[PDB]
Amino acid sequence: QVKLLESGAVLVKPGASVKLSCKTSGFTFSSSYINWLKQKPGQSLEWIAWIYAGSGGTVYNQHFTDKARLTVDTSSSTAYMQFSSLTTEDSAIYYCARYRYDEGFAYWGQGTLVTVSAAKTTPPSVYPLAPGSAAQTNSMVTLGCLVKGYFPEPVTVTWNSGSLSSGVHTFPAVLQSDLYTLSSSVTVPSSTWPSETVTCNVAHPASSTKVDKKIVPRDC
Amino acid sequence: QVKLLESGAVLVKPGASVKLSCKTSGFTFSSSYINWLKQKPGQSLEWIAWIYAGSGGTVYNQHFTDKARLTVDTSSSTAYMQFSSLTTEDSAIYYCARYRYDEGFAYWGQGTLVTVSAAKTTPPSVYPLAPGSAAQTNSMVTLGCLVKGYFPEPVTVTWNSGSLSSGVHTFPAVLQSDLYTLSSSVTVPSSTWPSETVTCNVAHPASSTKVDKKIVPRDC
Amino acid sequence: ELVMTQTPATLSVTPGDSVSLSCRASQSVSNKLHWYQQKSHESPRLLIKFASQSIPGIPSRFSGSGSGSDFTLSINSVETEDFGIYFCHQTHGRPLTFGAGTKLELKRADAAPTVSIFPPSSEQLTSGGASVVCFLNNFYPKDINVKWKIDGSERQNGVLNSWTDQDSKDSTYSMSSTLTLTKDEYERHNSYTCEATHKTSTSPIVKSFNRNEC
Amino acid sequence: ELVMTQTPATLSVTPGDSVSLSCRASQSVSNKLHWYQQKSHESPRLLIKFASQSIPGIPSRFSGSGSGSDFTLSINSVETEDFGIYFCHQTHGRPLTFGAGTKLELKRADAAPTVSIFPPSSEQLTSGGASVVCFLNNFYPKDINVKWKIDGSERQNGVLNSWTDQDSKDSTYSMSSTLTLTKDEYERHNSYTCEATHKTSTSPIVKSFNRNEC
Ligand SMILES: O=C(Nc1ccc(CP(=O)(O)O[C@H](c2ccc([N+](=O)[O-])cc2)[C@@H](CO)NC(O)C(Cl)Cl)cc1)C(F)(F)F
Ligand SMILES: O=C(Nc1ccc(CP(=O)(O)O[C@H](c2ccc([N+](=O)[O-])cc2)[C@@H](CO)NC(O)C(Cl)Cl)cc1)C(F)(F)F
Repeated sequence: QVKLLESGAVLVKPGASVKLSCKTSGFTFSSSYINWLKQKPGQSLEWIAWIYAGSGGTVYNQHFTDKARLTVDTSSSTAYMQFSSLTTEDSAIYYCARYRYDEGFAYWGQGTLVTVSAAKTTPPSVYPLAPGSAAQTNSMVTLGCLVKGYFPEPVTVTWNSGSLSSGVHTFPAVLQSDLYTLSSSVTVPSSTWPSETVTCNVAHPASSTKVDKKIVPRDC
Repeated sequence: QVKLLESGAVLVKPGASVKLSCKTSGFTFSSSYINWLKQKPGQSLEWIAWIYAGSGGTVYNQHFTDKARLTVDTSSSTAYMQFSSLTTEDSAIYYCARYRYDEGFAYWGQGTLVTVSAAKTTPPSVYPLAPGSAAQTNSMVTLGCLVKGYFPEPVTVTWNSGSLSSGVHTFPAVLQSDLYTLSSSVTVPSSTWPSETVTCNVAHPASSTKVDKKIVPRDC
Repeated sequence: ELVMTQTPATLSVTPGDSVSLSCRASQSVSNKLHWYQQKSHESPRLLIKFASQSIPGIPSRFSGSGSGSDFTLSINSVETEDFGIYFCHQTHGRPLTFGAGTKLELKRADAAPTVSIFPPSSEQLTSGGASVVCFLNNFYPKDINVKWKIDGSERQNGVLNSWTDQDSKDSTYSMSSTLTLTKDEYERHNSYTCEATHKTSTSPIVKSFNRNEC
Repeated sequence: ELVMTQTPATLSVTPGDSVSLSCRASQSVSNKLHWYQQKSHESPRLLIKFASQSIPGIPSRFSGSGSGSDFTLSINSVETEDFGIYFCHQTHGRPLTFGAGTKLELKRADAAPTVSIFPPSSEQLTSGGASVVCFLNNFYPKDINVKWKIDGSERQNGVLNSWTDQDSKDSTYSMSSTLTLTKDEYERHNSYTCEATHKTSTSPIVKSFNRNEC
């Protein structure tokens, strides 16, 4: 497979700078025009600049010159964007994408969420949501996980390490003053729970937090 | 050697169009940006456009769009420029040049003289120029050849089919109304002439003319 | 900069139908217009390159046309998984620009929500807090109201609602409502009720639990 | 367009000297400035690439410097074969532009021309025309005046002059003057004289012929 792998979500202070990475594989790096784009949640994409990996030649959106700096490392097929003098308005998702005259922007990285804030990271409190001695009684049973009071975004939530993909609904985080809260639900056949273990996995990059919360029948 | 070989000089009528060729060799054609430039005699160069041989992509000087059309033939490493709706002001020498981020415009073709005119092709009158019974008397003797009233440019003048390279002075053609006149001189040791034969060869491509004018002592 | 105007801004369609999205350029972009599909929580996926060229692996239902300043993306036989935002992009002039996008939504038959109520986790109560969570899953349309009642009285204070995007497989919506109380207010009451409201069901759907029972 | 101003327009220098040519951009071109040497009847030769980078094969006496808007080409120890036009070129903004050029001429010690006069070919007389040709070879400077006298009177009408390029080995020039008469005017006179004039020789250099003698 051909792939563009971006660096993790970062929280950075106003006035600081970040260096984003974009590791590539599966395609010829030298002939690649690696582009970087900015996307504010629920808005269109903004093109920042591109760099021809073959020459190191760069072309910038005049609105980002003196702000962004692109480089490339041909030996490791990795592209970098150094963004400086960050302001809270620079908080957004940043993508790297490969262009070629014969393919357009065919390859895209997964995006890196950059948060520019003076506040420190607050890891989330993860709570297992089990039904009480009263519901369930049916063919399907819904369990949940509450991911409360964290900063900044995002958090990733999987169930049984990705083994349970079906029946999952992870809700968009909601900002409460200065902290986010999110929840996820999974519906499994009663055949599955409580006989077997259902654990929700929550990862919060910015604080290097990884929690596993097993859902146990509430005896209390 | 690395080389750019252009098509021959052409005479074309007003409102007509030409297709100029630029055969390349000695370098990777695919990674080449073939540029075409215009130069009026005794003036600076004018960039017309370039084409990247790898993609067929073109970039034109806005003053020549709708006028010029560049194409490439990767199988024969040849680039072409089709110039249309020619006016007499388009008469000039046209060059093709190779650019690469690595080397700038390092390779240039020899240029193609394009004469846009309604006048007709006229072959030259070739006259041998011998000294009269009065000069010479010295170690060196100067003979000459007058190439009078031809159109269009150019004509090629050699002496003894090139065997006589030293002492040759071919003068720039001068336009007289609508016809050109040029002359050439050759200085040889009295050892050589009149003992041996000195012949000036004049070739005028446009009219398929090839004249040989032996220089003989003027007895009259 | 070359401005790209997309229309319509939003479109609701029935699976099986055919639609055509418009992308206008403030000036000519030759054949340098591309189309992308973007699903939430995902990077753009190239659908059409250079106005009408197709890409290996993209469903044949997608096709584009036009040149100069008028372009069109057509989807014949819209499927459920075609939900998303569609953007056009021009790579003819610098800086490269994108359109504001067209949001494609799908039609479906009404569906009532499967409601689930969850009492506070014991771990949270120990820390002094009590969040009561209610999931209203897979319903249609998106209009749905949730109401909380503590010991029979409605409480508006402390409720956080969140909705997912339309489901790619069955075109429904889901939502979660969280009522956050202090451990003290929670221990001071017994019955906790979440009720979904929307003209579909002959009336509300209710879910409750009594703190006393464990 | 980025305008490039070159100075000086013309420069006459003695071999062994050193000189610097200026190229100034109406706006910044970063390091995307190149220098070319163009000899007459020849295509441009790249001397310096990207403001100061040297091209292999080019004499070390050439070096360039600058950035932004101010650039300079320097030749230390100017040689005879360095005559020509020097152009600077920017490849930073579209359209690519060139400067008007700087004409480099070499000074030399005055040299008197070797003069040769040729009466009309007999073949030409047969056709009704008579061109008297005079070659003034390898002299210096280029400001050599030629005057024609027919039977002692000067004729300006009917003269065509042509100069070659400066010699690469010795910086001398050559020129040819052709007086064109009708066969009738020619047969109506006897003495034909061509004289070279220039402050070098204590006075004019003369060459003549008498139609009557053959
Ligand atoms: O060599 C190195 N870097 C490097 C050198 C030159 C360039 C400029 P380019 O990409 O060739 O410019 C292109 C280019 C320039 C000229 C050209 N040509 O044929 O004349 C072709 C392509 C083109 C790209 O946008 N430029 C323009 O269009 C300008 Cl004029 Cl707006 C870029 C990077 C390094 F080793 F030092 F890092
Ligand atoms: O695909 C074919 N031909 C072909 C396709 C695309 C182009 C445009 P390009 O040379 O890639 O444009 C460059 C290019 C475009 C986009 C880009 N990027 O990374 O987005 C990089 C380079 C660039 C060159 O100047 N254009 C601009 O800069 C515009 Cl925006 Cl002014 C040219 C030719 C074929 F079917 F014929 F084979």
